[PDB]
Amino acid sequence: MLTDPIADMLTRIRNATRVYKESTDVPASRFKEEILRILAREGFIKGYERVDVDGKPYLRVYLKYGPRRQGPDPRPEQVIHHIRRISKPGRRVYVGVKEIPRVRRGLGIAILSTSKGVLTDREARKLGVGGELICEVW
Amino acid sequence: PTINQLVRKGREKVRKKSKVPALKGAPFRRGVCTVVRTVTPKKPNSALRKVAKVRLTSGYEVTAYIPGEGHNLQEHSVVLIRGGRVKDLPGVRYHIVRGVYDAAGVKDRKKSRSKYGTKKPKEA
Amino acid sequence: PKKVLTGVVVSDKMQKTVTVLVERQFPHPLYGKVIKRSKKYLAHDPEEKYKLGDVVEIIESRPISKRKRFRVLRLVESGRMDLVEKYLIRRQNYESLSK
Amino acid sequence: GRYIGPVCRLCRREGVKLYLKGERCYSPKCAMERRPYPPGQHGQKRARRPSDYAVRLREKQKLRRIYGISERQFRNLFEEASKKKGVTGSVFLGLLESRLDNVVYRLGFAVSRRQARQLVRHGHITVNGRRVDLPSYRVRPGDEIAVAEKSRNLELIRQNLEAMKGRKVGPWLSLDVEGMKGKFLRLPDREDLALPVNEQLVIEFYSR
Amino acid sequence: MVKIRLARFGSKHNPHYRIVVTDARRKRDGKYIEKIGYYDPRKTTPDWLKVDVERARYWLSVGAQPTDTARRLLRQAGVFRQE
Amino acid sequence: DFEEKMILIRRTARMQAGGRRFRFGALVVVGDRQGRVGLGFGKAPEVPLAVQKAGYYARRNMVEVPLQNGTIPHEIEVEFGASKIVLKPAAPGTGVIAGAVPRAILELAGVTDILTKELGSRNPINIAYATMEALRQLRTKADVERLRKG
RNA sequence: GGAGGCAGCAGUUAGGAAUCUUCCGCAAUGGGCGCAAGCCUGACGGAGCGACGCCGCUUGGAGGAAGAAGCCCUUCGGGGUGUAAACUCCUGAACCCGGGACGAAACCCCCGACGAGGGGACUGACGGUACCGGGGUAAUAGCGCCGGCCAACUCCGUGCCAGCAGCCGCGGUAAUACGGAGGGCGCGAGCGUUACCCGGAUUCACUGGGCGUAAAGGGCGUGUAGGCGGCCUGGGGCGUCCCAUGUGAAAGA
Ligand SMILES: [Mg+2]
Ligand SMILES: [Mg+2]
Ligand SMILES: [Mg+2]
Ligand SMILES: [Mg+2]
Ligand SMILES: [Mg+2]
Ligand SMILES: [Mg+2]
Ligand SMILES: [Mg+2]
Ligand SMILES: [Mg+2]
Ligand SMILES: [Mg+2]
Repeated sequence: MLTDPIADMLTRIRNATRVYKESTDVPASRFKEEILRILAREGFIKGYERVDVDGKPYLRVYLKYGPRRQGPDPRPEQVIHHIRRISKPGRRVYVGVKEIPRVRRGLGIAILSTSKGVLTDREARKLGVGGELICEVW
Repeated sequence: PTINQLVRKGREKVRKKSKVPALKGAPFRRGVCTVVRTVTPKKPNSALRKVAKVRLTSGYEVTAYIPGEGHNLQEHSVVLIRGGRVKDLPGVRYHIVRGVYDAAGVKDRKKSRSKYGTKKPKEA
Repeated sequence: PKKVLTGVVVSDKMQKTVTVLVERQFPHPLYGKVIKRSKKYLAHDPEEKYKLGDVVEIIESRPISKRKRFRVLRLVESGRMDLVEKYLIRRQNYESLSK
Repeated sequence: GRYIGPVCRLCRREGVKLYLKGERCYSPKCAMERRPYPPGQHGQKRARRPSDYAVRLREKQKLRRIYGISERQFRNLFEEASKKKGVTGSVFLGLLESRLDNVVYRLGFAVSRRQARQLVRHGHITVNGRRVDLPSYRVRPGDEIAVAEKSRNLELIRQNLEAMKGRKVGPWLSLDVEGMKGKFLRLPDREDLALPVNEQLVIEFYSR
Repeated sequence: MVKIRLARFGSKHNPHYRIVVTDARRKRDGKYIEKIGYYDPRKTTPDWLKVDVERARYWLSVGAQPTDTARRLLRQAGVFRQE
Repeated sequence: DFEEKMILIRRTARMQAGGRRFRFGALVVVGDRQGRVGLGFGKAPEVPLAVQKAGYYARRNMVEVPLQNGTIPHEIEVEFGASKIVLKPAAPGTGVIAGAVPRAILELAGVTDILTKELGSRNPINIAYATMEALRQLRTKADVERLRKG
C-alpha cells in the first residue's frame, strides 16, 4: 500500500532518469507537489503537471538531462546525479536551523518540511527555521 | 538490521582477550623457576630453546622464554616475567626479564644492551 | 512546576487509587527513531470518582503512600477501553513466555 | 638539546646546504662544495628512490636542522601553528623565525644560529631593555632587540656588527648598527625567507 | 554563617586569591556562592585588587561576615565609606 | 613533460608444463600538477616495458581536474568494485592527506590540500581506478548551473 | 581486672612490578574558641626525596686539511669516520664574592564616636632562597633501531647451532633478519621494554557493513505484542521548528 510515498516518488524519478525517460507519472499528493515545486525551481526537473490516469490524480514529472556526449557511451549526464530520502517512516530525521546540512558543498540542495512550508537548505537557513530533512539532491 | 531491530537489540560492543594473565594486569610478575629446561620449536624452526617453568606470585605456574645467548637460571632462581609470547614455542606466553632478580645480564653483549639487562661496558 | 502527565486508567482494583498508564515518546539517543515507552502511576483518587477507561491528567504531589506521588488532576475523556485492552493483551501475553 | 656535534655533515645528507656555521658554510668549504654526498661508508652509492615517508622525513628534518631546535620543541611549535589562524605552513615558519636565538642571527649580531644561541644564553642580548637568555623566547612585533651595554664592545660583537655596516636586514626587521639595536616589525611572510624547504610536505609528515 | 573571604587560586609562590562569599564551613578552595573580587597580594599587575562593591554591600547587608583580611580589601575599595 | 610516478609494480605468474612463467604489471600515474592526470596499467615480460607501457596508456587516459586553489570543488565517494574512495576538499595548510595510491594520483593533478579515505577493498589498482573515477565526476559550481537552466 | 582501632600527617610491617619525610612553619589563606591579647589548626603554606610527568636550560661558539693518528671498508689508487679531533681565538653552566626580596597589612594602638575617614606599631616558615652586581672554569651523553611495514649497510664470526621474532618469517658456510665491529637513521637527559585504553578496525557499520555460492533467510503457515501506515478537508498543537528567558557552579577546554 506504499509505506513511503515520498520515497517512492524520489525513486520513480531516479529510476526514470537512469533510463532517460522524457517524463514519469507519480500518484498525487499536495506534499509531493511541493517537493516538485522545488525540484523545478532549482532546475533538476523541467517541471510537472497534474494529470489523470484511469480516473485518478497523478503528477507527471518532466525530467531534465544534459547534452548527449561523445565517445563510447553517449548517454547524457544527469542533472539529478543523486536523490536520496533522509527522513523516513522508520527513522524520522529532524534538524533545527543551526544543524541543517550543507549538501555537496553548496552545489547540492537539501529539502525540508518546515512550519513555513517545504524549503531548501538555503531558504530555511535564511528564514531561520528547521524541520524534517525530507531528502537531499545533487 | 532495520533501525527498529537496532533499537530493540542494539549492537554488541566488541569485548577482547588478554594474551597474558600476569594477573591483575600487572606489567610484570615475580616468580620462581620450578624447572629450567630446553625445548624444541614448532615445525619450521629447529633449536634447543631455553625456557623456565615459573611459579608466580600471581598464583599461576607458566612457562617463560629466557632470552639471550647463555643464562644462569636453575631450579629456584627468582625471576621477573614480562609478557610477550614466542611464535614458536607453544604455550610460552611470557619472557624473562634479563638483568633482574636472579636472572643475570647477558655477558659480552654490546648492542641491544638494555633488553638483555646488560650494563654498559667499561671503555677503560 | 508540578509535573503534569496524562494517561489512561488501566486499574481501579485498589481503594482510592487508580493505576494510570502514561505513554511518552523520545528520540533514540543513538539511532534517532522516535520511541514510545510507558509507565504506570498509582494515582490518588480520594473520591473514587475515576473508573477504567478514563483518560486523566495526573499531577505531581505530596506522597500519599509508597508508590503514590501523583494525584488525579482531571478527566480528559472517558471510556477508552481500547487503550485498556491494549495494555492487558500485552500483560496477558507474558503467560506464554515462561518454562 | 641543540644537537651539539658535527654540523656541515648535515649542511650535507639533507643534500642541501643549511647554514649552520654561518661564515665557513660560505667558503669553498661547506662540504656541499667539497663532498655534496651523505656521510658514511655509503653516501656515494646508488641513491635508492625515496619512500613517500623518507621524502617527508627529510623535508621535516631539513627545516628543523636549519633552526637547531629539538624535535619535541619542533612538533610542539608545529602543533601550535596548526591550531593557530590560517595557513599552518606559513604561520609555522613565522613562529620558528620569531624565536629569539634566530632573530638575533637575522640581525647579524651573530654569524651562525648556533652562535646566536650561545650569545642569547650568555646574557649578551636584551629585549626591550631587560636581558633575556632563553633561545626559545618568542619575539613579538614591535620589540627592540639590542646588545647588552656591558657586552657592547666585545671582540666578537664589533666584528659581527662591523659586517652589518653594508648589509640589508630582512624586510620584516630594522637594524641600527651604530647603536646595536634591532626591531622586529612584523611576522615573516612565507616568501621573505628563501627557504630550501617545501613546508607543505612537513605538514604532511605530521599527518601520519 | 556566610562569609566574604579569600579563596586561594594562582599557584605555588604565585598567590592569587578570589574574594568570594561562601558558607564558612566549606573548605577554603571549595564551592562558593558568588565571586565578587579578586586579589593579587604581589601587585604583579596594576589591576591587582578588584571588587564589585554594589554586590559586596548586598552580601554585607544580609549578614555575611568578612575575613579580617577581606574587610581590609573591601575598605580599600571603599565598600565601607558612606560620604 | 608530464611528471610520472610509479605507483605499483608486481610480478604475476602463469603456468605451463613444468613451469611458472612471469609477466609484470606497472601502475603509473602521469600528470602536470595543473589539473591534468592520467592512470595506466601496463604489462610486459619485463619490468621497464611494463613501466613504459603504463606511461603510454596513462597519457592516453587523462582527466579534467577542476582545481580551486589546490583543493577540490566538493565531496565525492566513488565505489569501484569493492573498493571505495572518499574525497573531501580542504582549506590551505591541510596538505594532501591520503594513502600512497590516491596521494600520487592527486599530487600530480595539482591537488595541494585534500582529505581522503580508502574504504572497502584496498587493492591498489581498484583504488587507483576509483580515485580517477572520482575526479572524473567532480563538477564546478559553473558545471552545475549550466546543467539547470530554462 | 584493664586497654585498643592511621581509609588524618608522617612512619612500620605485610602484600606487590611499584609509590616519599616519623621534614619546616602557622609568615600567608582558611577554620574553631575568645571582648581582646591570643590559643589551637599534619586544613594549609612551604621545604625534602623520586627523570614519575610536562616546560625550560647546559654539556660549548667562531675559526680549523682535498683532510693527522686510530679504527672500519678497499677494486691496494683510494674511500669512510670528518671540521669531527688536534690547534687559535671568543664567550663563561658551574663555582666563589657582595648585596638581597615580593609575598604584609591588617587584627591591634592613637585622633575621630570603639562608625566613615586619617595616623602609628608588630609580624616571614619558604630563606641568606629567588633575583640583581661583581669575579669566574671548555665544563655529563646516552638509548633504540638499520630484512619489509619503517628513516637507516658493509665487513667479520656463525652455519636450522647459537640465536632473533610484533606479523610475514630470518638462521642449512658468500645471512643488509643471529653475535661483534665500523658506518648509518631516529630521538636525546633520556631512550627502550612490558601492561592497559582509544586509533588504525566501515572488524557491531547512527554517521558507516552485510546474508544465492565467502559467516549469515528462520523448514512453512497462522498470528499476539510491537514496529511501520494511501488520497482530501478541518480542529488540536504532543512530536518538530522558531524566539525570549531561567538553568547549564568553579576548575578544565
Ligand atoms: Mg636485535
Ligand atoms: Mg577488508
Ligand atoms: Mg615485598
Ligand atoms: Mg569502530
Ligand atoms: Mg562485512
Ligand atoms: Mg561450503
Ligand atoms: Mg553459506
Ligand atoms: Mg526459506
Ligand atoms: Mg497490530
